[PDB]
Amino acid sequence: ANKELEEKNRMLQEDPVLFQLYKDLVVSQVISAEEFWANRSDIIESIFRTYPAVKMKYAENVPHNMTEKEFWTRFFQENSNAAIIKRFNHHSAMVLAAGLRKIALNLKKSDRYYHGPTPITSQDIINSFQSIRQEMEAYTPKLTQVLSSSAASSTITALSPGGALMQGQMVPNDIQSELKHLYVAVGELLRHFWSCFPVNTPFLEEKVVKMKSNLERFQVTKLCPFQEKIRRQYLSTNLVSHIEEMLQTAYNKLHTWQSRRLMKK
Amino acid sequence: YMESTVASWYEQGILENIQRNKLLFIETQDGAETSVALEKYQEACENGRGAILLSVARGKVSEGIDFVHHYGRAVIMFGVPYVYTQSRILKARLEYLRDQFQIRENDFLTFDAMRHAAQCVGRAIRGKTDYGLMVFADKRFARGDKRGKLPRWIQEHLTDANLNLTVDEGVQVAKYFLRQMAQPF
Amino acid sequence: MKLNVDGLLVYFPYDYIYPEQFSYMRELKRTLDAKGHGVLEMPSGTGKTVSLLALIMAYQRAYPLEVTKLIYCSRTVPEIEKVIEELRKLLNFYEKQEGEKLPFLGLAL
Amino acid sequence: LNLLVIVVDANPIWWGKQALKESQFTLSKCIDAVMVLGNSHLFMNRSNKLAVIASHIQESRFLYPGSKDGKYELLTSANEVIVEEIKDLMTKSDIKGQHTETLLAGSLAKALCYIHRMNKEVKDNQEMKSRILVIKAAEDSALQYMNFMNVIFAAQKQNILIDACVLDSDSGLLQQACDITGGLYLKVPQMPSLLQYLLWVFLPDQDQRSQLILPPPVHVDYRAACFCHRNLIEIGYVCSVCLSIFCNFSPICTTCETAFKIS
Amino acid sequence: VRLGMMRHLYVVVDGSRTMEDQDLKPNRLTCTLKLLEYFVEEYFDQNPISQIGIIVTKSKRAEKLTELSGNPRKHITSLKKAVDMTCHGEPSLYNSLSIAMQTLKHMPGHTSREVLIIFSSLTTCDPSNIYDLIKTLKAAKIRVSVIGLSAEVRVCTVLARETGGTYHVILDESHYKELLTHHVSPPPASSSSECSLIRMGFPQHTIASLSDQDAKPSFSMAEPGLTLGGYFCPQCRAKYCELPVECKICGLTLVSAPHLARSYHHLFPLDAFQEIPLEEYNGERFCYGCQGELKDQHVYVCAVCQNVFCVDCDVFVHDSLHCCPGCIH
Ligand SMILES: [Zn+2]
Ligand SMILES: [Zn+2]
Ligand SMILES: [Zn+2]
Ligand SMILES: [Zn+2]
Ligand SMILES: [Zn+2]
Repeated sequence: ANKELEEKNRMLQEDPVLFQLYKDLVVSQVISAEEFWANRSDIIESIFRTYPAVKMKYAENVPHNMTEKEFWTRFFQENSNAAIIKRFNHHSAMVLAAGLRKIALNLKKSDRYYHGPTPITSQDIINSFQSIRQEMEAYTPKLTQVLSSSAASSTITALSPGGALMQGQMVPNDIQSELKHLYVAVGELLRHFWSCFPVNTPFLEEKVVKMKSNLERFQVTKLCPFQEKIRRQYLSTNLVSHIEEMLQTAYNKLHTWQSRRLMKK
Repeated sequence: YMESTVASWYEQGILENIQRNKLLFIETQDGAETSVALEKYQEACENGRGAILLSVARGKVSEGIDFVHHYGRAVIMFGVPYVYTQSRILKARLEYLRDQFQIRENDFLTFDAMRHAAQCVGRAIRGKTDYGLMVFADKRFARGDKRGKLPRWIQEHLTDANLNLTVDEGVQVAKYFLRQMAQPF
Repeated sequence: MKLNVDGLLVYFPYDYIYPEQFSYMRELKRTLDAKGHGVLEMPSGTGKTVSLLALIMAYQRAYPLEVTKLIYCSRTVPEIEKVIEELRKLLNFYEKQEGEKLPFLGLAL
Repeated sequence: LNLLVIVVDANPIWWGKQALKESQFTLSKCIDAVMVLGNSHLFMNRSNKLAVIASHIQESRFLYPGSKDGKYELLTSANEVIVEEIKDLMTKSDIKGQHTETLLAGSLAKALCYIHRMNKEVKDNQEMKSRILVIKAAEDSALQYMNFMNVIFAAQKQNILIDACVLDSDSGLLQQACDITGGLYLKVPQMPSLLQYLLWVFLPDQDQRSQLILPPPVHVDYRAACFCHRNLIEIGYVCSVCLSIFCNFSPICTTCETAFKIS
Repeated sequence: VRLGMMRHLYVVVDGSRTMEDQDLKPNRLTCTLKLLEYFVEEYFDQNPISQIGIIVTKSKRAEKLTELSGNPRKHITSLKKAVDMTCHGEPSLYNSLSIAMQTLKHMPGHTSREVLIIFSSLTTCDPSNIYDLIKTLKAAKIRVSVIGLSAEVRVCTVLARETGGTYHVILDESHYKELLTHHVSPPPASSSSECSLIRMGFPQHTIASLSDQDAKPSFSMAEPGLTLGGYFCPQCRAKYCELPVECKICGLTLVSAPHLARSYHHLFPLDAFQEIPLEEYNGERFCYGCQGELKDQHVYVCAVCQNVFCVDCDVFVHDSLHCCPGCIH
């Protein structure tokens, strides 16, 4: 069955971003689209599941020279007294059948938390203690001692934007959407490329897919710089270099892990 | 009487709403259907669907069955259980008791009703201290004679405050009591 | 759980008994001592069986000649099965307490 | 209204080192500047209230629960009480060579619970916007990180702003602390001119802080390190019990003793 | 007692008809959502590494209102949107638990998978028997702790006790607050629970290097404008607006040191202070904690520092600060 074709038809226009990115991976003819998907009323229904007799009657009386309104009409249509009780018993039983398908912790080192990840003679204490004890025999010098005009003016100049302690562009708009779309594409493909990269996966069938994805990295990064070139030759302003870091770091991880694999071998 | 009430509820929309809220099962004279219905009722109780089992006080099912925790949580009694006043066997049984041992006919009749009601309503307290409420939808039980003939353990718990609650008031107090019993000891 | 009943000492398998159980046991012992037929009512569907059986067994041990045997009748066989289960549990508890088998027989027809 | 709390780090070791150095700045002038700041805070409005806490190696003590010079009676009482209590505390103090690092987490905890008590007692009609103007004066202690982080998170939940005013040293823990709760962080390099910094940067309350230009916040280095040699690490291997940042993958983390299963 | 610091929790809300009944002072659904907003915010504030997910079940169908995420604001917005939900239909425990199981099946073993079903309508119409699903839940070690409303449901009682969770029924709104606040805290790890090391990444806030030289412009990663500076990743190298967040590429949790430090108080619970009403030779009128006179005949003291704390001081210390001020010294 063409289940893949049916799913592609379903998502062709319902979701714009998914199909946009999937098509983009083919617009420049980067790779085959197989890997894309390889890696990644109520009343009538209730009666249908409730009454098997109604199911059989529907199968035998499928619309043929008749009308669904007439079929609806056929639905509602001491001997009768006991029939009602029997009908409730059977109907509740049918509904129920349809719903019934066939360590105390101990530690040895706690001061490590007291000094967490945050990083970092005797007569001196005596001298400082006595000196500070004798320091404050006089109090309330506020009248002049606390502040002076020259120091205050220096402080205000420092607080000025050009002073110390106080150091002090949305021009492009349409480029924003293009950058967002490119970032989404990079994320989409990096997701699969990094899906199993951190895990060692020392198996043949597991490593085959990482090798294929690593080649796909080369093949996608082949086309990325061409769009980069198109965008660059406009004004030579507001450089977009963050995208380069992702590609270069992915390449560095790829090559370093390749060297590590060779060393392990 | 059960069939007549069920038929009236079916003609009205009350029965359909009850069916929506919870599953409904009914008792019949034939033992096979009774057993099948009760077997499905137990599974309904185990599951979250729930079940409302309509039965007759004199029915053999009422005496044979025993209701425990999460089984027959709320016991509803629709009408005082009285045998038909036409069965001539009870006429001999009753007038002979009046003639000998000196028991009033009404006294023995009310005793036969209260004993049967206690039999069919005392199951929910089987054991293990499993909560449950017994609601009697009949103003006759509010009469002093019925209360006096009621078993002591039920009657002493019963109080005048809740003796003749309206339908809505009874529902509210039942909800509150179920809240209280839900929490652990 | 050995209860120092007024008449005698009676063993009991479960840990605790409600005051209504004390009242039941004392009234039942009064009836047995009087050796006269009587009637009594207890609410609980279960628990009454164990209390009654324990009191009857203790009374039999104290005065074996007074009571030849116990004839305990129940409405239905499915119900009497639960009674025989309770009696089996009580006998196991008493046998563990005594440390050995005793000439006691119990059966259902 | 506003409830201000000044947590002064009056560490005798460091302030007496300044006294021995005979530098221009002194603990007396620091206390006077803090006093002036509190007086101005209450001067702002009648409903406003203030409190003061000192910080010593042993413990931390509150410095605050006619018109002889023609003075406002309430501020006169504040001046007298703070002067007397600070002199008493500085004059009387035991010596313990083992413990010399200044204590700040306990003082901040006292401030937080004091603010909670005042918030409970005050009438519900008036809303209180409390603040803690921490004034550090010495290097922090490594062993206090955990408790200080607890109190900082409690302050974040309770909506109190920790305005740090470190001087002579940049405490990474304290800057991290104020960053979490959004309090301002000012590092005054001119100690003599400290009070001008208070009457501008710190004095304005949270109500008017947004609608005012103040020095930009300093970048915070949220570093992580393994429990072995104490060094920056970008990737941490924590477990589900210790929640401890470690060096490298190990069969079992020492602080856990759990029976980790390989895979 | 071993505690699972990292837990993926699903708050299953039922859009049943019974929620329409205004048993509480406001509408039942509105009250539950309003308080669940506070529950979500407090849960994130008391367990940053953990993440939450909301499944709304109505008309016999369960829909994921919000997938697993580390951002409380998004879930809060989802709650506010759901406040206006129609609230018609019947819930399905099988459907809701199956959706939760499908999402939680691929979750890492080390993290504790938990579900809190806020059950309102006692009925449970499900396509398949839930007793069978109970076996799969036990196999998958997904803790399920139901909170019933106005009903002691038997199927949910057995669900909770068999799966290891706890069952409760709302006595009133105040007790509802207490129940959810209690469920906020991490549950103790039982024998079935297992612990394993989890890879973690610690990013550093970065800005323009020097006067916007060699800048790193970027918009966001899950209408974001250009950002001069922000957080980054050791491996993604993709700008992140806020932390903590799971990597969109690596699959590794990015979280800073304070977020981890926020959970140490769980490992270090504070021992309850004995309450002595009498003064007991406590001549200090001022309470040490708050330096205020003790206006009530109550005092609290530790077993180490032996200090004095009033009612408010002790309550606050054991509730929020989670550490004794004087006893820190
Ligand atoms: Zn290391
Ligand atoms: Zn560990
Ligand atoms: Zn990443
Ligand atoms: Zn206090
Ligand atoms: Zn203490």
